[PDB]
Order: sequence, then structure tokens, then C-alpha cells
Amino acid sequence: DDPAARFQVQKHSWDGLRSIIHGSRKYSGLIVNKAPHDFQFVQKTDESGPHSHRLYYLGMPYGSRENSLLYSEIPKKVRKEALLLLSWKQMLDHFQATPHHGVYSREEELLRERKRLGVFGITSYDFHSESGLFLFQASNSLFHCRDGGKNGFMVSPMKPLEIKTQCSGPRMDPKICPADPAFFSFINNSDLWVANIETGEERRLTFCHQGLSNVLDDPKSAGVATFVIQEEFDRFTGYWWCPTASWEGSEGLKTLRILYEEVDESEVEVIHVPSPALEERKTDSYRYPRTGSKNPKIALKLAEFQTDSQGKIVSTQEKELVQPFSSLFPKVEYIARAGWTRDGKYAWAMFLDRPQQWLQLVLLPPALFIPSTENEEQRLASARAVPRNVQPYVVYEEVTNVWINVHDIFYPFPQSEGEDELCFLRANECKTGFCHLYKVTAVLKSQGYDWSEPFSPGEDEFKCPIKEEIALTSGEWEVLARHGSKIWVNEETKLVYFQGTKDTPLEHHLYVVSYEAAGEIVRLTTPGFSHSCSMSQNFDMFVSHYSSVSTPPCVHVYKLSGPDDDPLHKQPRFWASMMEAASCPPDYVPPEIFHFHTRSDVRLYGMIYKPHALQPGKKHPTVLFVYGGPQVQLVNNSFKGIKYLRLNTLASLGYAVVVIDGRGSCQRGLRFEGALKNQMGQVEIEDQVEGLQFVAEKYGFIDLSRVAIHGWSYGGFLSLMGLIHKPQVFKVAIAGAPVTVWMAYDTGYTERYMDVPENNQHGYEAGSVALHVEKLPNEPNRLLILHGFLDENVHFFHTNFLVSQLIRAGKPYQLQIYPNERHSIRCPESGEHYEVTLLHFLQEYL
Amino acid sequence: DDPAARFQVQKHSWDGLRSIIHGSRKYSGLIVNKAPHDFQFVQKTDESGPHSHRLYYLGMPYGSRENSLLYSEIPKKVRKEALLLLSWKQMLDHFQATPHHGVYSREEELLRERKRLGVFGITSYDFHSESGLFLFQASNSLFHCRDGGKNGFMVSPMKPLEIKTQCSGPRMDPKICPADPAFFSFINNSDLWVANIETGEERRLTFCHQGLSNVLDDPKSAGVATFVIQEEFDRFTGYWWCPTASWEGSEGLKTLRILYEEVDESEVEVIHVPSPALEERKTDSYRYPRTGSKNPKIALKLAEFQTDSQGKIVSTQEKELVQPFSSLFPKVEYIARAGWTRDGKYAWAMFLDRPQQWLQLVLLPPALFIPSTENEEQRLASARAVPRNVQPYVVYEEVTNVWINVHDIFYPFPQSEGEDELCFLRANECKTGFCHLYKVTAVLKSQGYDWSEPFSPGEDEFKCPIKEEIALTSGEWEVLARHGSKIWVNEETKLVYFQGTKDTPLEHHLYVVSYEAAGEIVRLTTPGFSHSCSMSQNFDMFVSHYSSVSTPPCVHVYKLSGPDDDPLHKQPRFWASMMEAASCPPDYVPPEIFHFHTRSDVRLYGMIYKPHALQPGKKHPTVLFVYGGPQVQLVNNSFKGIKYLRLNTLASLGYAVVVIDGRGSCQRGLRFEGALKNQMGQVEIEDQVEGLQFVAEKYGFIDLSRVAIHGWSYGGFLSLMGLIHKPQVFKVAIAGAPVTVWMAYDTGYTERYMDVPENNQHGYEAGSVALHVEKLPNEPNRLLILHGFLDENVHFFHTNFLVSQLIRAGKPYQLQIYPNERHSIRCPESGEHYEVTLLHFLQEYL
Amino acid sequence: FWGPTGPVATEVVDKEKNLYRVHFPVAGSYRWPNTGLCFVMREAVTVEIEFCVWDQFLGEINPQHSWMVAGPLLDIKAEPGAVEAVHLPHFVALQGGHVDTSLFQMAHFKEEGMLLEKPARVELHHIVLENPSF
Amino acid sequence: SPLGVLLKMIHNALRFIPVTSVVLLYHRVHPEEVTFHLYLIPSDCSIRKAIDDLEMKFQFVRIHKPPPLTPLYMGCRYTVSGSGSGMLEILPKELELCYRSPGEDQLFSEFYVGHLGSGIRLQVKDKKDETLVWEALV
Ligand SMILES: *[B]([O])([O])[C]1[C][C][C]N1C(=O)[C]([N])[C]([C])[C]
Ligand SMILES: *[B]([O])([O])[C]1[C][C][C]N1C(=O)[C]([N])[C]([C])[C]
Repeated sequence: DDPAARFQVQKHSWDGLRSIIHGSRKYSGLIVNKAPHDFQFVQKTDESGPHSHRLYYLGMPYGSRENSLLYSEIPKKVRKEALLLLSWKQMLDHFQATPHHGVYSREEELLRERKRLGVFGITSYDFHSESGLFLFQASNSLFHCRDGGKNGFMVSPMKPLEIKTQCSGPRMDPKICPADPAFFSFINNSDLWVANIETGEERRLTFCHQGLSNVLDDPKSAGVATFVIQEEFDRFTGYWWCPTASWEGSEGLKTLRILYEEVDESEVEVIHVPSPALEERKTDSYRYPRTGSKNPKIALKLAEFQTDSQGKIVSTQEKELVQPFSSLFPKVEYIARAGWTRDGKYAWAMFLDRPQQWLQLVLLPPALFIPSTENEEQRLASARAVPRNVQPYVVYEEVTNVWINVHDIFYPFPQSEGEDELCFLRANECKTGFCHLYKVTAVLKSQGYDWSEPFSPGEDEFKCPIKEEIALTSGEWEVLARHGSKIWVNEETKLVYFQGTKDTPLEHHLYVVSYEAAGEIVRLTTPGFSHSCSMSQNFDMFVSHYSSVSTPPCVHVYKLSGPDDDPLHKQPRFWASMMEAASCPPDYVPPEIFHFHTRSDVRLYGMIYKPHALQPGKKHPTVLFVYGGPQVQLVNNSFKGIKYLRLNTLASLGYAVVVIDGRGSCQRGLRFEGALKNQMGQVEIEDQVEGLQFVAEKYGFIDLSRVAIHGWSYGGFLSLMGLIHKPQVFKVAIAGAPVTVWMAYDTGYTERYMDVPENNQHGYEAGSVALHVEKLPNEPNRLLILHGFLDENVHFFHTNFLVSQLIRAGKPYQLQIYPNERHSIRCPESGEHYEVTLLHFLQEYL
Repeated sequence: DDPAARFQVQKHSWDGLRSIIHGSRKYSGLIVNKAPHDFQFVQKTDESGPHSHRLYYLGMPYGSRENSLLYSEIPKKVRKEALLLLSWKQMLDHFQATPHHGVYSREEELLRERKRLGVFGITSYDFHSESGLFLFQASNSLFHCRDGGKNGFMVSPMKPLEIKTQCSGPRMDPKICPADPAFFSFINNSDLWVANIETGEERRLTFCHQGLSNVLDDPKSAGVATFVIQEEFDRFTGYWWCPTASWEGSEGLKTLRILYEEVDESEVEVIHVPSPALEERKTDSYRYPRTGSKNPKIALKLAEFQTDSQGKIVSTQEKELVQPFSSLFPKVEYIARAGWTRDGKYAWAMFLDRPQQWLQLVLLPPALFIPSTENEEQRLASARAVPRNVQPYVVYEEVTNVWINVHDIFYPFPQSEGEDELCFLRANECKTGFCHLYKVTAVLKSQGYDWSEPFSPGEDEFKCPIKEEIALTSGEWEVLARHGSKIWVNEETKLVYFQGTKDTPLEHHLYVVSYEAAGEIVRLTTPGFSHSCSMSQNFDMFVSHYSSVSTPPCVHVYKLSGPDDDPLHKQPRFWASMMEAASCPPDYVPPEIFHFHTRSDVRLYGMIYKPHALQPGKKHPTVLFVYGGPQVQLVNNSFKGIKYLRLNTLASLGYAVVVIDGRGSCQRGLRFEGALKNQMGQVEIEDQVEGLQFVAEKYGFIDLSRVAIHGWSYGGFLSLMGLIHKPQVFKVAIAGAPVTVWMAYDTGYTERYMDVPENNQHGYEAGSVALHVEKLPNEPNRLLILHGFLDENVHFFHTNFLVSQLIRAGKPYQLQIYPNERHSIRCPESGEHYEVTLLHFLQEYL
Repeated sequence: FWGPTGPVATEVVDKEKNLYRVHFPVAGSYRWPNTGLCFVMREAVTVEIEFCVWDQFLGEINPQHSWMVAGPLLDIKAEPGAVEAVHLPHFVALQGGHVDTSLFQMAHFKEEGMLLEKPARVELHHIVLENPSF
Repeated sequence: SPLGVLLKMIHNALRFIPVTSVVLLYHRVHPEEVTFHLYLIPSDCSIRKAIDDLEMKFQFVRIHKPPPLTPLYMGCRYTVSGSGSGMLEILPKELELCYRSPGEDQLFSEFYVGHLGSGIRLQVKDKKDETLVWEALV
């Protein structure tokens, strides 16, 4: 251990460190442009015009700091040997779609926190193809515009028409009625509303909410996805339009259904979290279901109404299942996803049990929903009225000994070929261990139910027998289904375009396969990069927003082209470019990807940022950045500069930065992710230590006496796990936002991975870092706790209880608060402080 | 600078520092004794026995770890040349009067936090002398006992009789009815109740609280002193028994009045502060009147009832003033104090205005209070029924250009002679600048009021003319009146015994004077110490719990003795001793008191703890401990070891500890205290800097390059003022619980000293450290912010807003949280951690 | 241009919109000395030039930092196909190092957006193209 | 479309590619004192005509002074100095050569000179390594 061959980081003053962090972000405004996404291809059908399509998307042109609706013009033929990069024309007339200083309503701020929307303005919009309707949320109001429906394709921008309201409060979750483009719907004060663009007439549809006081006293909401669904099950809406319109044939009235989820979150614990306006010194109530404690009591419901040909909501009607939801579907804790089949015949839904090891798809035909009234004899009356044939058909039932990941891919096909036998495309990770597509043909044969009396379901009650379940993909790789990935199914060519990890887990590639013959899968994206793709509805061209470890993200428009007789082998030729790779930050050295094997012989991947201007011989101090928990993959072939600029800053000061994807990470299958079940915290840190020890042996510049562990959310929890079970390895531990007590965390995440505490008490206690504070160092300058004070996800309680137990065990700590930051540090000033605090802490104490 | 003539403190490991801090308090079982207090002398008059009196008191012999009722036996004659020390016998039968692990209920824990009761068990009792009834609060119940009324003087301990309840909730604030010992009264769920010891029958008296929800929706309380009154005006009850009983002469019924205060805290801002049970993650609402914002709307009310001779509460009646309180007494923001004259004729009350520069005493005769009804004709009916002559007499009206300190000294005499005047004693600081006693004779001549019709008072409406205002004391020293000091008025000898600072501001001495002929002030306590005294009701002997800077605290019993013809010169002879001045440890070196003059020529006092084992020549680093704000006096001749053991620990490690009483402190008069008026932070730090400089010249061991400023409460606010306007003086600043924003602090304390944010905005902004964060050091390790997370006094918001503005101004900070601690660190583990953190921070960064 | 016929001074139709026109009577041309731009053709025809400004056009394209402006962005309206070479004033880098000639890419704007055609060859202060100069 | 020329600097490395750029100054003859405006700008006639019509509106005129003898790096910080620097009030310490569009006003160094003078030294200097690139004697 020669002390002259151990790299000393240059001790900068605090203002120096600020100068360095600021100097990082001089060129980082140009690196991240919040590039084109949310794409909608529209044809022009002219046969004499210049542009073949119009691409609609969200994007940040150079004049504004804000995300807005734009379009590009995709031509009929490009020239050879010329790179054509499209101009981003503005749809809207350069107005301000964000309130003052980036503030929002409480529902908007919460929804942006669940969606991780760091960018301001028009973040989510809705589009209806034929009428060409753009319904969006701008400022604190709703807006719309249209582009080439019965109208035409504009060239200068048109200002967006404002939709006024009589309702007091913000309007969440706007969706255009597919069946009637004049109609749309939104959430207002935890109730489903419906409106009409042409007449301006609004109309409430559910009446479970009253706006009395805080959520402790008025607990029923409707069409809203609650916290645990939003945060864990990645659903941000709880109402689904029917895509087709039924006609009752009374006089002329056109019915229009909506499936929505009623939730009675009365029996769920309320927690108070500090509000953003610190001066007011008030809190917000939050219906936060702890592990063990009760989740909201859910139910599916039909909100129908009918309309005159002039387009006025004459009638309305709440409808409910003939028996309760809890009784028709016992052991159904969460509605993961729901929607409708395209023809409108059945409303589908993915159910889940409280362990989250039992998922099942169910079809709910609208005649299964009778109306609702308080008089139980009218209820029996329409219970007699419901057709004995009609029932729910459990089409698919995934069961597993590990856990269900919610895969949103369900693509039921048209059923007019012999009108039973539902055919769908279901992603199934539980079968082989890897998320793979299947074509599944179930058999909907009605058993005949006396729906007036109440019966109890059996364990295989409504479960349909399967005709066949052909596997369209198989292997040691997965189909991307979570995180808003999706499949695009051309039913004319019978092909399904999906994204996957087939070449490598480090690169998301667009693949295509046939659902009729499960032949060779064909890759459409270039290898050596990772791609986020989006197909045209006519499937003749797609966009891919792609990147690599070295190159930043670009957004290229490729065009599937070839003989129509063989659609699988249509060659994607580069047509045009949307966004190009922005030139790197100065002094930015990309990380090196590596892999290695664990002593149990499982392949783990990792990154390293080398210390800039390396002198071999010198053993540099090493910051092991980490997350390690599920649903995330840090190490992959894709540009890190955006989210991990600090890792490069560390490298530029001379820190080795190592990042390891331990066991339990996403996109390496279920058995891999499954390693951390009921022993969370125990295997991940062992994989990170082994990754350090491998990189230490492989590369010669890691001083093991100087190792820092650092990460946020799950990363701070592991950083604390590192400092507990490996103090001899980890010199310091900068724990940001840590989960110190699993018993305090929500059901959706923890129960999936750690089980109910009553069952896995050994592993709840073993992996709650707050409970093992006695094993933290008695010496100081080894532990820095960071926490955003308004964190409504990993509540401040976690850091507070940690500091409590550190005090009680007589252990030092440093601590940093971010009073205006929730979970991700969003404010640039606060992020600059966070990073200068990180550099100082490492400078002095590593 | 000399390169090695600057003392370096030995860098101890964290566990070493814990060993030192733990080693400090190993003798705190003896010297932190909770010295006995709340003394009640009772005669025996047996004419054959050995003991002349029995002294009843609270005390903690550490046979059990809780404070309990005890007694001593005062003999008829002690022996000369023998230190007689009384054994502390137990009244109660050794039960634990505190719950497990020192827990408490909801509002009793807050009442202990207002009263600063750091000790457990029985911290307050009520005594009725003729009956001998002792009424006290134990863990979860009310108790009583009696000693030698119709029954006998006990010798063995008797178990305490339990008072059962039908009420659900704790029974706060017990008081025995003076007129009838069978009756007592208490607060239950912010409402006045009344009971009877012999029969057990209870009975509610007010009905302004209904317990619907939290305090945000049920806002009226009765007989409770609210936060700002509790915290700032040092009143912990809002109901006062009448000392005499009137007899209406219907049949036999004995009326018993109570004056109580209704408070309508509906229009006052609610703030949420985290609850003690951090796991449950809910807050508590607090009716916290911000500075600028509205205080509770107050009113005085008479709750009467009558009783049969067997002792049953037959009737009851709420009564209210003939005009509203707000209309009869405009500009009356706060009821500082209230009560009744001893004979029972009038109920007195101290009123106060929103600037708190206008105090006035008022007498409220019970006929001024009509009953209350919703019927405005019954109201007019008894408004006609009220005698036209009777009204309220404003006897005394203190007005000042600085501020009113509430002095609870107002002794009214019997009015049997003449009946058309009132003679009282009154503490008055506003006349000369120093709190001095006066005998004041006002003239209660009725103007004749038509109480059915309304009117507005003028500025001198009910103000009586004064017959005379003789000053019984005068000088550059004051009579102790705040902080629960009091006068004892022997009406047979015409003497008034008071405490004061007449010899020196550093020593509380017991003085006596005649109120008839104010001749000379006779001191009764020994000089060279500071004394807390308490007289017998028979004025023949007192207790003094006294101490000095060097000697530990003792508790001696003195006896007034001499010729009866001249009672003023009765010589105090030491009779017996209860508790003695313990072993001052060789680890503990007492501080040296000094004084000096400022460049403006005002004498400031200060202490210094010298660095242990001093080597002259060496310049040691210096911790300037501070408070500096009003109502406190750190520097005086009295034992500091108990509350300031950490200052000696610092000294024993080698830190110079300097403590200075800057301008604006208590017990040096109004002009001295008023130095920092409308400008807090601007004058105090200047006095501390000048004192530190004075100390450096006077003593040769202070390294000015290494100065730490450390304080709690107001002390942390000054530590931040030191680091803002004097960074070149103060190297570091350990700010504990600081007031970073005056605009957020309560009315009672801030408005008194700073007028309001609207009028004095320049001075609110100038002395709010969170608005001057840009002037804090850009370098790190100079500022450590400490805060108890549940602080209901100086809320966590203050530290949060400071950290917010540090982040926004790009300034470092260290931070320490005490999650289970409020304003002060009550827990010993948390105090041990806190002290260790202080030693480490000074060790490394000073 | 100041070619074989001497100075054919450009007539200015509007100073504020920076439009120019020439009629150049003989074959070839010589560089106009304001910056050195030169277009050569065989025969006497009218042509107008606009000196377009990037700021509206590079507001459309977002990594406008990723391309450095070398010159004036001139638009030409002559008849198509009768122009045979256009020379645009490239700022000199071949005198220094680390700047490649296979690298260079030509900005040909349209209503469709930016077309990055490859220039034919680079001179010391010039890029030359072929006949289809639009 | 519009035709033109632009150079793309290679993505991986920031080459700091040199430009033909020319710095120019403007005089006042008429008013009570004389202000120089040093335009450190790329050598493009469109940029030249933009500064031309702005200074014609501002009643400044340029005098032909010699340009730099060698190409100089775009984007690098350039201190501006001279013989009169410190007795005459140069406005910025550092200037920037980086390109801006002709529509907006170009970044400049203002230099109040007082008397017009027979001949005056000016200086611009590379902050990377302090090598001379330019000098002009009025
Ligand atoms: B953190 O990792 O962001 C936190 C602690 C455990 C999971 N979690 C979450 O915020 C989310 N519930 C998941 C989906 C990452
Ligand atoms: B602290 O100094 O204890 C705090 C801040 C200002 C006043 N204060 C108080 O706790 C109390 N309100 C006074 C009575 C000391």
C-alpha cells in the first residue's frame, strides 16, 4: 500500500466546485433537447402533393424552453446522398402553455411526479386520427386543434382553441371519444366528466365525490388511478372509452360507454406530507397504503350516456356488475390494466392478487353491467333482465412462484370468424422466465349463470379453456412490455412489431415476427445502438429515437420498403432524420461497458467511467454508483450523459466510477430478477462488491481503501447496505432518499418483492437498514444522508427514522435536505448544490 | 501569527468523545437533583409535640426515578453547632406516578413543553390548607389526600385516593374550590368540568367544544390558555375559582363562581407539525397565530353553579358580560392574567393591546355578567335587571413606548373600610424603567351605565382616578415579577416580602419592606449567592433554594426571628437544611464572572470558563455560547453545572467558553431590554463581539482566528447573525433551533419586540437570517444547523427555509436533526449525541 | 461580376432585404471581391441572388450548435440547368490541421427541410459544386 | 430553395476549427468625443453589411486596417488590450469570436478613446497560450 501511488483528488474550494458543476452544464443545455416523442403518423392521400406523411410529436424548438406540439413533413421521395433532417414546424402560435415559474396544480404536480415528467409544458396529448383532433392540457386548462380531418393541412401555425369550463378545479386526463370525435372526457375533482367540443356542453357522469374536506372524509374517487397503481403498476388513468358506439334503437340515440374504476380508499391509512408552499406550514393528506395495510377497494363500472344527432347528452347512466366486484372476483387486489376490444364487444381487464403472483385477463361484456339504484328490487329486476348466456370470460391466467410483472401487451383480434374463440397477443414472462409474445386462442363457451341470486366463484370458475398458445418468440431475451413499451400489430400483413433484447440485453431493438407462422424474427434497427421506436398506423415507416454509450440520442425516420408479397423482409431504409447527435460535452469521456461472471456463474454487466487523464500506476478512489433494484437497468448501450453527467464530472476530477447491474435488475428475465425475492438488500450489495473486485483486478486504478457507494431511491438503501455489511469495502456512503424501513413502504412495490410483513418478517427486518444502525460505523465522515423533504414516494419518515435510530445507537451522520424537492432533484439550483455537496464530501472524506 | 503558540485541541475519535460526554454526566445523579420546590408550610398546634410545622413539597430522592410528594418536620427548636439535615419522607405509597419510558398524553406533553418540565411524575400539585386536601395528577388519573383537617397528621405514608371519571380523555388543570373543599374543577377536552370528592359526581360547565374532528373544525375552547398565552404570556390556566361563596337565599343553595376565558380560535391559522409517533406518519394541527395574522378572539365569562348542603350540583349556569367583550374592551388582544380579589367582590384581569405597549387592570363584578341565552329578549331583560351603578373599574393603566412585560404581581387588599376605593400592590416597570412595587389607591366611583343599549368606550372610559401611587422600591434594579416570582404580603405586620436584584443583577435576594411607610429595604438572604425563596403563610419562616457560580445548589430553611414590635427588622436565622450543596467535582471548574463597559458606556456582565490546565502564552479556540434574547439571563451568580455542563466539558477539552449578557436581556430594566427593539439581531451580536474582544484583552488565551458562536433558540438565530455580519470574527457557527424568519414566529413574542411585518418591514427583513443567506460563508465547515423535528415552538420550517435559501444561494451547510425532540433535547441519548456532534464539529472545523 | 467585361456593378433593388441581380454577358466569371463568391456559366442570362439569413431556418433545426456557419447562405434564382459551377466562400482551415475534406457537407435548404448534400471539392477558400445548383 | 455553406465539426472531438475572421473598428468625427467599436466577427459580407447598415444608422464609419496574418480559433476567449488600455476605458476584459446571425446586433468591445490621436496601438490576445494573432496601428 504505497501512499505515493494512490491518486489524490485536487481539493477544490466550494466556489471552485460550483464553478466545475456549472462548467459541466454550460454545454448540457444543447445535449438534451427533450427530443421528439409521442409520434402520430398521418397520411395526406393526395397522389400529387409533395409530402407523403405528416409526423406529429412533442418537442422543444430553440426559441422556447418548453415542450410543445409540433409536426414534420415526410416527403414522397428524398434525394440520394443527401441527409435530410426535418424542420420542426409549430402547430401552435408560440403561446405560453406553462404557469408562472413552472408551478402547477397539486394533481398536475403529483401526476408529473408519477410520470417522472421533468420537462414543462405540453407533456401528454391525445389525438384522434380521422377527424385529426389534438386534445391537450396547456396551462391549467384544456385546449384542442385539428389538422386535416374534414379541414386541411396548415403551413403557418394556428392558435389552439380553448375549451372553457363551468367546473371549479383542474381538468385531468383528457381523452377523445373514438366513436364520436365531437365528444371527449376528463377527470374533474376525482369524478369522470364528459364534454363536447362543438357545443361546449359538459356533463358529470359519476357522483361518488363531493369536495367536502381532505381525503380523510370524502374517500370515493372515480376514473382516477390511485398512488400505488400510479407509482407501482404504471397506470395514470382509470377510465377507458369504448371505441365504438352502440345504438339503442329507442328513437335515434347513440350510446357511448366508458369503463371506469371506482375506488373506495376509506380503509386506507392517511399520511401527512409537507406541501410545496413551505410558508403555509400545512401538509397534504395522502392515502398511502402501507405493506400489510389495506389497499383501496376497487370495482369496475360502466358510465353510459346517449346522444341526439345534434350531439347533446340527453340521458346518462351509471352501471355496475350484477354482483359486487369483490364477490364476482375475489382475491383481486389490483386492476393493473383495462380497456376494450376494438369492435366494442368486451371490456378487458388485467386483475392481480395481493401477493402479485396471480394475474388474469377477464372480458366484461357491457350487458353484464346492469344499472345501479339504491332500491334492491329494481336491482333484482335488471338482474332478471341480464341474459343468462352473458358472463365474464377469464381468457388468460398467469400464475407464478416469483412475481407478476405487469405487461400491458394484450392485443385481442377481431372475432367475426366464428363469433366465439377470442384470439389475442399476450406477453407472458411467467411461462419460460422471459417476457415473450404469444398468440393465444381461448374458447368462450358460456356456462349459464342465474345472475339474480348470489353465487360464489370457484378457483377455476370463469376460466376458459385454451384452444392454443403458440409462442411467437422464445429465448434468453425479452420483449419490452413495461415502461410504456408496446407492440404494433399490422393485421393486413399479419405481422407484429415489438421491441426487445434479442441481440443483447444492453440494446433495445425493433423486431418483427408473424403471428400466423411464428417464423424468424427480423430486426429492423441498426445494431450497435439502442432504440426507442414507434410505428406508423399504416406500417410503412417508423421513427426510432436511438443512442449508444458513445453517441447521444438522435431521432431517425426509417421506411419499411420492399415487395408487398413478403412483408416480413421489407428492408428499413433510412428516409429522414428528426434530431441529430448533439456534439458531446467538453471533457466527456464515455463509459466502458464490460461484463463478468459471478461465483455462481451468472453474467452481470457493468459500466466504468475512467479517471480523466489517467496515469497508470496510480490507484484512484472509486465511486460505486448504484441503483440495483428492479425495474431499472443502468448499464446498457445508450447515452448516459443526460441523467449521469455527474458520473462523468466525478471521472473528470479523477474518480473511478463503477456501475453494476446486480441480480434483480430489469430485462434479464424473471429468474434473474427473482434472485432478490424475500431477501432484498442481501444479494445486490454482494453483486456490487464482486463487480468492484472484478474491476479492481481487471483495471489497475482502483484503491479499495477508498470506495464510496452512492445512489438514490433504492441506491441510498443499498449504499446503507454497503456501509453495514461491507464497511471494510466501502469507505463512505452517500445515501440519497433511502428506503430505511420496508414496513413503511407501499404494497404494490414491496409485496411483489418482499411479501406481506406478517409472512416474511425475517427479511423485512434483515433488509430494513434503519433497524441495523448498530452495524454502521462509529467513526464519522463515512455516511452522508440526502433527502428531499417533500418526498411523497420515499417519505422523509425513512430518513427521519434512520436519523432517529442513528441517534439512539450513538452514531454520527452528515445530512442534507432538499426542502423544495420531492424525489428526483428537479430544480437546477438544488441539483447543482447536490452535486457540489457530493464532490465536497468525496474530496474531503473519501 | 506564531506558528505553535495556538492551542490545538486533541482530536478524539467519535467513541472517545462519547466516552467523555458520558463521563461528564456520571455524577448527574447527585448534582442534577431536581432540588425540592413548591413548598407549603402547615401548622400543627399540638402544644405538646416536637415539631412546629410540616413542610409539604415536591422532591426526588432518587430512591425512585420520579418526582413525588414528600414532607419534612420543622421542629420547635434545633441544637446549636449541628448541621441538621432532614430526611425526606414520602407522603405517597411509592407508586410510579409516570408511565412507561416517560411517555405522556396529548396535551399534557405540550403543557410540560410550555412549562419546561424536564422531570417526571408529579410536577405540579394543588393544595387546600384548611382541609389539607392535596390534589395532583399522576400518570393517567387524578388523586387526592388529606393531612390533619378533621382527620390527623400522618406518620407512615398513606396511599392516594383515586378520583374516578365518566369522562373520556385526560383531566387537565385540577384546582380545588377554596370556598368548598368538597368541590374541585378540571379541564376535560377543552371544556371546564367540576366535581365533588366525597360523592364522586361530576358535571360539565361549558359547552363550546364538541369533539367532532381535529381542531380545524371545532374551534372554541374554555378554561384553557392557548399556545401564545402559554408560550408568551406564561399562563397555563384560563379558569379561576372564586375564593368565597355567595348565598342566593332561595332555600339554602351555596353559589360558587368561576371566571373563565372563552377563546374563539377559528380565524387563526392552522399549521401542521409532525406527531411524536413517527411511524404513524400523521401530523397535529396547531392553532398557531403567525406574526401579522389574527390571534384568538377572547372573552371572559362566569361559570356558576349552586349546591345543596349535602353537596350536589343542583343548578348550573354559563354567564356572559352585558355587552360583548370585544365591544366593552376594544383594543384588548390578550388577557395576560386574571383572578379574583380575596373577599370575592371583583374578578380582576390584565388586558393588553396588539403592540403590547398598553396594559390595564380591570375589575369585573359578577353582576356585570348576565346569564346567556339565544333569546335577545331574555338578554335585554337581564340587561335591564343589572344595577345601573355597577360597571367595570379600570384601576391601573400601564402605557409604554418600549413594551409591556407581563408582571403577575397585583395584590389587592380588603375593602371593608370605606368600600368606595381599592388599595392594591402592583409591579410597574414602565414608570422608571425598572420593575418596582407600588401601593396604589384608586377610586371606584360609578358613572352610571345604561347596560341595555350599547356604546363604545373612549380611551379613558372606565379608567378610575388614582388616589395615590406610593413607590415602595426605587433604584437601578428591579423587583422579580416574571418567571413565576411573587410577593408575600403579611397584612398583620403590613410587610411585603419580595425578591429582587437590589444588591446586584447577578443575585436574586429576598427583600422586605413595609407598604405603609416605605422606609428601608431589608435584605433577608445571605449575599454572595442567588436565592429562590418561598414564605410560610404565617410569615414566620421561609425556604431558600440558593446557589452561587462556584458552589452547587443548596436548599436551606431560614426563620424570621426577633422582637415582635418591629417586624421589618426580624432577623433571619438558619434553622435547618433540607438539601445541601453537593460535591462540586474536580472535573468541574466553575466559571468566572466579569463585567465590562461598552463604547456607549453600558455595563454588560459575562462569564468565562477557562481552558482546563491552562498554559499561559497559548491562544486557545473559543466557543462563545449565547442566547442574547429577552426574558433570559445566562450570566448571574448561580450554579451553572446543571444546565450548562457541556460548557464545562468544552472547557475541560481546552475551549475557552465565553457567555455574555448583551443588551436586550432580562432583569436589567426596560431601557436595557429595549435596546434591541424593532431591530433584533443588530445590537446583540455587536455586544457579543465587543465582549469577546474585551475578554481577549482581559484574558490572554483567546485565539480570535478560531471563534465559534453557538446557541439554541434565539442563540441559534444570533449564531447565524454572527456568521452573517461578523464572519471575520466567528470562524464557525453552531446554530441550534434557530428563528430564521421572524415573519413566521408567533404574535406574542415577535410583536412585543418587533411591531408587525406591515409597520416594521425594514427590521423584519434586516433581522431575518434566511433573507441574508448570500452573506453567509461560501466556504464549508463553518455552519452547522441543528433542529428538533417536532419543534412546536420554533418550527422546523425555520431550518427548512434556511436550508432552502442556502441551496438557492449556493452555500454549504451541515445539518443535524432530532426527530423525537421538540424545542429542547429532552432525551439523554439525544443530548449525548448532540454534545458529541458539537465536540466533533469544533474539534475538526474550528 | 468583375470578369472579362470588367466591373458589372450589381444593381440593388432593396437594401433592406439584401436582394441583388446581375446580367453577365460573357462566358466564365471572376470572384466578386466582397467575400469571393463566384458562379461560372457559358452564356449571357439574367440571374438574381438573395443573401438569406440562417436565423429563421436554423431555428427550425435544433442542434444548430452542431453545425458551424461557414458563409453567407446565398439563394439563386436563375433558370435551372444553365448554371454550371457555384463557389461559396469557405472559411480557411486547410492551412491548419485536423479538418477533413471527405467530411464536408453542404446545406441545401428546401421547404422540406435541410438537405446535406456532399460538396464536390473544396478549394482554399471555396467549395465547388456541379451543374444542379438550384 | 436556399443554398449555402456550413461546416459540421466532428461529433467526438471539439476541434475549435479556425476561421478567416476579421475584426473591425468604427470612428466618430462629428460628436464631442470619439468611441471605437471593435467587432470581433466572422469575415462574411452579410455580417459586414449588417454591421454596415447598423453603423450607418448610428453614424459610425469604418477605416480599412490590416487584418490578422493567420487563422484564429473560433470560440476561444480573447482578451482585448492596447497602449491606451487602463487610461482609456475598454468595456470588456474578454471578447468572443463565435458566430451570430446578421439579424441581431453582433457582440462587440466598446472603447471610448477621447482624442482621435495620430496613431494608437491595439491588441487582442489568446487566453489559451498568450500568442499574438493581431495588431493594427490605428
Ligand atoms: B425508489 O426506488 O424510487 C422507490 C423505493 C422502492 C421502489 N420505489 C419507487 O419509487 C417505485 N414504487 C418503483 C416503481 C421504482
Ligand atoms: B427560543 O428563544 O426559546 C424561542 C424563539 C424566540 C422566543 N422563544 C421561545 O421559546 C419563547 N416564546 C420565549 C418566551 C423565550
